Amino acid sequence: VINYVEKAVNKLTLQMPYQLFIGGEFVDAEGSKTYNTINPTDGSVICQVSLAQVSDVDKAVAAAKEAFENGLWGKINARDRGRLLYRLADVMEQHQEELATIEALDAGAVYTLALKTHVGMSIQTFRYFAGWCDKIQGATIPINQARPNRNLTLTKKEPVGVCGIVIPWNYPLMMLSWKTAACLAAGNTVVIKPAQVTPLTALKFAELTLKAGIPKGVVNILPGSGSLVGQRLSDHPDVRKIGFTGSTEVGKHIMKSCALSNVKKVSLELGGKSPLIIFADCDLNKAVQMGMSSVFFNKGENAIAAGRLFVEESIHNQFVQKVVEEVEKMKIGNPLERDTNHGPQNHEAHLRKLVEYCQRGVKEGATLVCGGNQVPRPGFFFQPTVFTDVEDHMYIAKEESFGPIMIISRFADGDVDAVLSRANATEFGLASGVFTRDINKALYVSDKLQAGTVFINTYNKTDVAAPFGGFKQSGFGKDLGEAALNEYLRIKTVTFEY
Amino acid sequence: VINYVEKAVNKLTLQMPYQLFIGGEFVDAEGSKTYNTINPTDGSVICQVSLAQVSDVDKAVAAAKEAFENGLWGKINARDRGRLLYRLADVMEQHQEELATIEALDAGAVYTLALKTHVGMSIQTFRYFAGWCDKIQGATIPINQARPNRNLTLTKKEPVGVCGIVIPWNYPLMMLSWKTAACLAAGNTVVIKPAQVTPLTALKFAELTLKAGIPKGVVNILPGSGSLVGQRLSDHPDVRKIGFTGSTEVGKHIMKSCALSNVKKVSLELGGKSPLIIFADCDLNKAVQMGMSSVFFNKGENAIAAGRLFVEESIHNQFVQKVVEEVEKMKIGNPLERDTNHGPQNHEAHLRKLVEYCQRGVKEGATLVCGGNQVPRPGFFFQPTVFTDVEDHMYIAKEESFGPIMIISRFADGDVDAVLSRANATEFGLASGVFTRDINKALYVSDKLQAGTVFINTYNKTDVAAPFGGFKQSGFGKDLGEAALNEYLRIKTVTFEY
Amino acid sequence: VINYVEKAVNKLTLQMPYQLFIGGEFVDAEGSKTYNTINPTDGSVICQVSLAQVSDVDKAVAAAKEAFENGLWGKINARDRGRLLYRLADVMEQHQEELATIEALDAGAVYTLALKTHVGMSIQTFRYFAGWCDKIQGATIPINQARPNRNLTLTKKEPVGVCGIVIPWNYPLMMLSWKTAACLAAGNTVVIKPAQVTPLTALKFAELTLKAGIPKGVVNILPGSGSLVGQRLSDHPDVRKIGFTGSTEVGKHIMKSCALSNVKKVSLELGGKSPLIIFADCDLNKAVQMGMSSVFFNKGENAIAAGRLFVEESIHNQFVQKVVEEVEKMKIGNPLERDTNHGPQNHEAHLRKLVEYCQRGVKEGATLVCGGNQVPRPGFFFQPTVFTDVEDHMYIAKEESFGPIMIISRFADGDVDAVLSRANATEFGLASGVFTRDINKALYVSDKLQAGTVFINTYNKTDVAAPFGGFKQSGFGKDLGEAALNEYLRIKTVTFEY
Amino acid sequence: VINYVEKAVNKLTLQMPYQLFIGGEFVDAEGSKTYNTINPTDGSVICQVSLAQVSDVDKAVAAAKEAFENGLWGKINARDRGRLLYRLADVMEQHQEELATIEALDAGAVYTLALKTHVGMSIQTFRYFAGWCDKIQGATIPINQARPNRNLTLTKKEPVGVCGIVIPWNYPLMMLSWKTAACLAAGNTVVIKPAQVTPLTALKFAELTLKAGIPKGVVNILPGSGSLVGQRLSDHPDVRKIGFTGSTEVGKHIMKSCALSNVKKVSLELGGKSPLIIFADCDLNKAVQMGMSSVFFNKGENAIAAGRLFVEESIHNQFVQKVVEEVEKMKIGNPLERDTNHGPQNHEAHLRKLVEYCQRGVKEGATLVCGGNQVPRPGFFFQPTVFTDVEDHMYIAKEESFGPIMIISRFADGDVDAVLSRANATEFGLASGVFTRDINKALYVSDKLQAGTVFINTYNKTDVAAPFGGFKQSGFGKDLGEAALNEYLRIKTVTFEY
Ligand SMILES: NC(=O)c1ccc[n+]([C@@H]2O[C@H](COP(=O)([O-])OP(=O)(O)OC[C@H]3O[C@@H](n4cnc5c(N)ncnc54)[C@H](OP(=O)(O)O)[C@@H]3O)[C@@H](O)[C@H]2O)c1
Repeated sequence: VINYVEKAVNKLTLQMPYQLFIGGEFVDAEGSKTYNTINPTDGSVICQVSLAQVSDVDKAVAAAKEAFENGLWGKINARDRGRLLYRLADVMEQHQEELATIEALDAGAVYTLALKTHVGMSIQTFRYFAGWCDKIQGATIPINQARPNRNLTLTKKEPVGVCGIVIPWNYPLMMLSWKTAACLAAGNTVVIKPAQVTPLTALKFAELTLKAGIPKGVVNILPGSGSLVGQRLSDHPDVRKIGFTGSTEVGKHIMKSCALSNVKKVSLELGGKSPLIIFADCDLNKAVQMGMSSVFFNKGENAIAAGRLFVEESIHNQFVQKVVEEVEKMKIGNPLERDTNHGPQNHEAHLRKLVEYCQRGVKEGATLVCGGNQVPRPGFFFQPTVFTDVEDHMYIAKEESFGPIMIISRFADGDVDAVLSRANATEFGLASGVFTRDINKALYVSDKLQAGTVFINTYNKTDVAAPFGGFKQSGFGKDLGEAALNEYLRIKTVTFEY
Repeated sequence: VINYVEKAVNKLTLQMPYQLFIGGEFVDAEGSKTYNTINPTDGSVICQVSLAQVSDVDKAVAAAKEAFENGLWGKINARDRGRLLYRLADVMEQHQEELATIEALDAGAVYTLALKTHVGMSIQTFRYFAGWCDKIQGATIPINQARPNRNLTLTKKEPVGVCGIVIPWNYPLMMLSWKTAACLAAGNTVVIKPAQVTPLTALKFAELTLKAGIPKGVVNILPGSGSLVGQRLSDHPDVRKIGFTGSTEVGKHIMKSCALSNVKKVSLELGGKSPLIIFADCDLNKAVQMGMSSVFFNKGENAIAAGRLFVEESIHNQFVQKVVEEVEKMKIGNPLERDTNHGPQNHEAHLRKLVEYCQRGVKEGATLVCGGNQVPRPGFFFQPTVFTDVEDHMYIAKEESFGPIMIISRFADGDVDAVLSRANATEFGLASGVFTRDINKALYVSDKLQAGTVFINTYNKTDVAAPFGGFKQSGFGKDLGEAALNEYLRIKTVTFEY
Repeated sequence: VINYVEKAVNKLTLQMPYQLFIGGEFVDAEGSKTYNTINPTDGSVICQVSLAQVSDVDKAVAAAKEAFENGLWGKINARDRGRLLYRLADVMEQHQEELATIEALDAGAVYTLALKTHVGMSIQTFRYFAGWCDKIQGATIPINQARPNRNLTLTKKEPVGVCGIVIPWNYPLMMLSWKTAACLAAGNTVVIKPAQVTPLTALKFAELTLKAGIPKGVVNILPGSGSLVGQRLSDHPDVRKIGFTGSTEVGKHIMKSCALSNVKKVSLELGGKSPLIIFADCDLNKAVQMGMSSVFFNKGENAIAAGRLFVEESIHNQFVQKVVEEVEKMKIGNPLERDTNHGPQNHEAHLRKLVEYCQRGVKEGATLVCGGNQVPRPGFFFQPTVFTDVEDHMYIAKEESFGPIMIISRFADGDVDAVLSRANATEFGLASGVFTRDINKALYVSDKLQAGTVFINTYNKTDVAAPFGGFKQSGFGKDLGEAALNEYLRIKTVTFEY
Repeated sequence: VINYVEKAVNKLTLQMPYQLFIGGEFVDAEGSKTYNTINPTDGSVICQVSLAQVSDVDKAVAAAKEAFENGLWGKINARDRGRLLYRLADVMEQHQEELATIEALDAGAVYTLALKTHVGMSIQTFRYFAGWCDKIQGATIPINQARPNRNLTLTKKEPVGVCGIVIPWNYPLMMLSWKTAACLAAGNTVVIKPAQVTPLTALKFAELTLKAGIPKGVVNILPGSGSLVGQRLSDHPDVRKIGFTGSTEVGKHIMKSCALSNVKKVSLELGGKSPLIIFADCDLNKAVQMGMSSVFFNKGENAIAAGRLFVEESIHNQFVQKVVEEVEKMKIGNPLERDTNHGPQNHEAHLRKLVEYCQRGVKEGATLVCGGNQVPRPGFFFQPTVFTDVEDHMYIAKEESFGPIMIISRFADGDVDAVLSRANATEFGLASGVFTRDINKALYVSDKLQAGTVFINTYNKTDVAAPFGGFKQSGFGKDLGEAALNEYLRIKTVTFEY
């Protein structure tokens, strides 16, 4: 029997585990230490959650090690590993409303969006990678023959072993799911560190692995701090790969920590300052809808959010007027209410950061067209914000806000290479977008953009089959698609002479 | 007009460039600094070689950056890039006797072996990767459709950009070629740091890039120290990928440096303590021939060399007797002499390490059956060495010798899992081998060995098409094969709505 | 409501549709023509089944064409097509005992075997191919650029369209499932002709597609004759691909019919005379167990059954002794008796062929060691049979029996190429096998065997992920594995200039 | 020494073999039978060429069989096979002017075009496929494990063996090269039947295989008739695959013949009636140039030639005007004259068909704007032709001309699905094209077009890396690209238990 925090909300009863998940059981942290998780809608404490200590990390890694080396997970057919992950996705679907509601409470996710994206895409992710298990294939290779003898050379794709996954707070279940589904499908075992501020869906997911019959120790979850828990995962001699999503500065530190311990493999999904280039020959009303979406989706807490919009001179003013018209129609409120389409920011410190970010924008000479402030109501709501007259040297032209802040610059009519240059003048390179009806411009622009994803006449169109990853200081390695598996597999070459 | 060090040897007139190669020209280092490269056959100075400074690294990177962004290399068809690399291989083949002679002088590589392997495989490498250029392909992906609209998702494989390659001294031209061929085939430009002690074939290769018509700046080569030149490559803000082959300790430092600068991509080919398991049911005389080769090939200066031989109890004594018989037949001598089987070690400091290594093996109680000493003659020759009665706790059971030292332990008749455990009890995992006529043993052992390559009834059978790389602290990423290309490519996802 | 033949049997009340399945409806054939399906355990009529006429084929093709061109199946996401095929597999699993009982009744499949193989593998097949739907990918190709312009070349994998599937009677549901799963996973629609003698699991399967929510017209099933129904499918101007499994002679006719109509695509899975080579260095008792299985599995009604065993001279006589001992232990009987090892042959005409086949083997000089005749009892049971002293020129050395008839020839101790020659001297090429503990023999023999599958130290080890298909007159194209999809997809090259 | 027909022409001395090429030597046919090859520029006899008989086919097939089974080609490394094919391409390049001149004489190919395309692309083809030799790889597959035991499943890609290649006369050397390069790269040997009317570049190519060191019997070439030589190839019991390019009706007969003999594999590249849809929003002047090329390239003797142009109402008249202006500037003349851009048709019988085709076009009511007639001069020249007012029911809207006849229909402004229906209302499906600046329209049209290739804002843009093949009655299988290899390879599955 598991201890839950119980809550009647959104026409259901939430049953939320709040403890560490180690070796298939929910347990207190060392010293029974706890911390509070905070509801961003009203600022209240949802509940106390166990605070993992170093010895808890070591227990989790040891359970993952044992599950990998001696447990059933390392012994079953790849097909049967697939079946378990497809069952896990089924169980998640059976609990979809509950997961989405927990995500609304914990992260401020608008419930209707959480159901479709945070949760819906997580379910798709497990089903997708479950199908990869018995389709992961090595090669046979026509090497030169040591005559008069013969040679056969094959490769075997094997699991990397014990993995550590460290994730951010913006889509807690979804980021967990993207990386965990690939990690498990490849036959690995894992210790997961959710962001300290958003532990709840991770711990509920942990319970769901029990319902799905995932063997004990295959999945371990440690709410706790990056500087303590995340650090120990990166340092651990028995961890063989870290999958990381978060800030560029933390990613640098993780990669360093991987190097200094045992050269564990690492993948990094880092920040973004993604440019969206909107040409005069686009469909304007549709550009407004998708442009707003590119920024405001999930209250801007989205690594691929367009952090910079370049709008062609002749449509700029009309674009801005229409955006302001639409912004005014947005319903800001409780993420659980059906009319809400803009929820609170994830946590208080992040709201403060956004208020300061916009002050700096104003101070440096950008035009604040609307928003810029906290919404005067309980919780941590921030106004959808539009800046114009943004110049390339400005702080807000360079820094990732990670909030609902549209940052608009003009470019001259007929210019193409000039705007590309400005769009590429960043050490980030996660995503980018272009709106145009012109086939030649679209294809040329997608070639020239220095970003791991280019959207054409859409934005935020991620898919579980489409690889997602950055260039330059946005990191390396892919989440999603077949390519994600390569971060969680090793290749063994076997060469016979006969 | 290029300055050469001319030398009449091996019935040839060598013409050896000795300067830095930057932007298609041979130039002195800053302040005309130089150092001596030493011939290991007699300890003499071959010539002075330019000693690259930080400002020279910056010039080479600048030249690589310009060549990639604006030069011809970034504009030609993939097919035509391939043509140029196939031409480069042809030029290398036209110069193969000269290259192999230079390698004999610089590295002590036995000339007949240098023709076939050091140079022969280098030529194969460029030809192989030249064939990949117009066969590197992305994907089109059946993503969910944003109804009532449609979506197309494709990926493009793009070059990573400016790369740094840092290599060791054991097969100077060949290690350069493995990495450089894959790097260029993927459309990158490069700055190469050969091992300071072995710059000569790299500088002659540089001249061959001119003869093949490789555009200026595509290939830059900087003889010099890792702590200065290599370090600056790892730190440089314009370098986007480092490809590294060398020790585990330098590998850690390189990876950390990649992290702290701009999270440039890194791949690591590190040390090895590769086990070879020889069962009583093997072909014994064959096991002797290949067992000796597994250790003594290229005077043991071979990252995948078997660093432990485990020999089944019932054949152990006969195996050792037969090895000693064959060892006595090996002809030690000048690498340029046709009857030479065993050349000198690469440089003096390494010879010193090997002497100390074997002193320690004797101190700790292993049976020295033969060799262990510097051969009494000029240069840095080391006697082929056999140790028996090696126990798992011993230093020589754990430490990589990187020399011609066969390190033998017994295992009990029938003890498969037990010998496997001992073979895997290392933080290395580069290679491994098994000799047995029994199909079931061979397949089971190859599954269980924790190494990037498993040889079965053979050893040292590498091939330009078969990926080569380690697990655990032997690093990550592959050289050779299609898999090598993945280190030198990035994936851009392009998603349309229409 | 659907009309059923109801039968209380095996603790179940079977509900068996008996009509044609066209456009989601069970309907009588033209003129309400019917035929009898016969129970092989007692020779009784199970029920009457609709007998499809030409106009019925045309209706089925029209329904498939409409389903493909305008129906939901052609509009849903690949992922959602995947979900439907998974759900179909789930429905089949929910009905597995019923399906296995129907197969026991209709084909004489031993119930315990039918559960695990006939039905169990069918379920695995749909689950496997369901996972491929959203992982079918095209390419982006680095073509030469039409300078000063640019080119993008991609491929799209598309369905072929309306398919016809014609299958035999040996594993009715399983052969249906192999082909249909790959067909549907690739996005096609289909008309299936089950063998006339075995229509019942196909018709129950049809009903399961309704329960699973497969759109109307996606699957159509027409019990009836090859010469009428199968012929019209091969001739039809709107059918674009035929997938065929059956005899070599009908395969020739089918391929010819494809040519003469509209050059529709064709894949052919035809006869076998598969050689099993058993060396003296094998595990003998295991060779007896697997050698028996290689012949007797599914009462020999198995296209890959070993049609000749070559047994090395020195073990031949002991091998035969052990086989005879084991053959005597086989329990022949009603497929529903849980201890039955050997069920009846599929239908009466096949039993008669087997009696004649054995009369001919004795006539031409082979030694009948055991079996060779009908078992005296109701139904169509044939004795597990062993022939020795079989020589290469003999009819039974050349002709496929498709029955439980072990056909043994000696080969000389220590010859390998000579036995390989004899094993390869056939125009069939579907499967083959080798038993040996010697790795060198096993690898060499597997290279040299001219057959689409080579088993090593096993037999009949098919897998839904492992491609299955013949060489020479055993046909071409694969069922199962990723390779199977290629028969059901077309490649569209799309080339832009911009 | 080889007998040549010598000819001084185009500032060269041509040396043309004229005999059968069998087992590495030029030999007379049975009975020394010969026939004349005709120069289409003036109708004169170029020379006499050996006329292969049935016994000659049997000799060629026996030579191919021996070369495959026992010769060097079956033994060498895939890498060394690649080297020979690369060397073959170099020899072709060394002879490119001579080959282009021979093709000018034999096929009427304009010399400048012959050099760039007929010959230039043939060289690219051999170099491209040479690169595939050591990159053709099978798989290792994670099948279910027969516990308590283990399984390993791998695939081996093997050659199909002896192949027959039968080709048309439109690009004699190029069609030879497309198929032969893929065939040889996959390790097969071959018997080639050039079109009887165009044997000369094939025979010269045969000589070049000798210069390149291709082992005897690997390439065999038999000038002769399809009804005799081609038929025997399709019938032969030792031929295992036919690669065919030609008419749909001969394709059907070839496939039938493959079926009736030994179910040899077959690929078919058949006719085309390829639609080109030109929207009003395209670049009109570029549409005229590329529209011109789509029809008139290689005097229309081009399987993928646009056989219908659909031009949007509002630009139709202006398009026709501009086309007529450009047609008038075409210089008709001797293919060896540098100012010629429209050469003669390939042979007299084809000229006759083109005359009859346009007579019928006029009879049935289409508007003949220009041409339609044999040019008054010696040889077989045909006036570039433009028809307008072409209606869907008309013979010339349905039947492939394979000549320089532009066939134009209107479609209403803003119609998309309507013109697609009309473009798709054909049993052909080889190529197609769309000109538009609208990205949404271009992508939608490319989805909907029922053809193996879709060109967007270009035409005739083939590439050796881009697969080329038809749908429906245009055949199946690809030439060019990775995909082409699959027609010349078989997959062997090898499954171990251990
Ligand atoms: N590229 C993508 O796929 C993607 C997706 C989502 C977010 N992001 C990026 O993430 C950033 C926003 O999240 P954030 O600012 O909260 O990121 P962050 O500070 O880098 O935190 C990410 C995770 O790393 C942990 N961490 C901190 N120090 C660590 C250490 N020394 N060792 C191991 N782990 C450590 C954090 O723990 P704590 O809980 O203690 O903070 C957290 O769980 C943005 O820049 C955004 O673009 C990127």
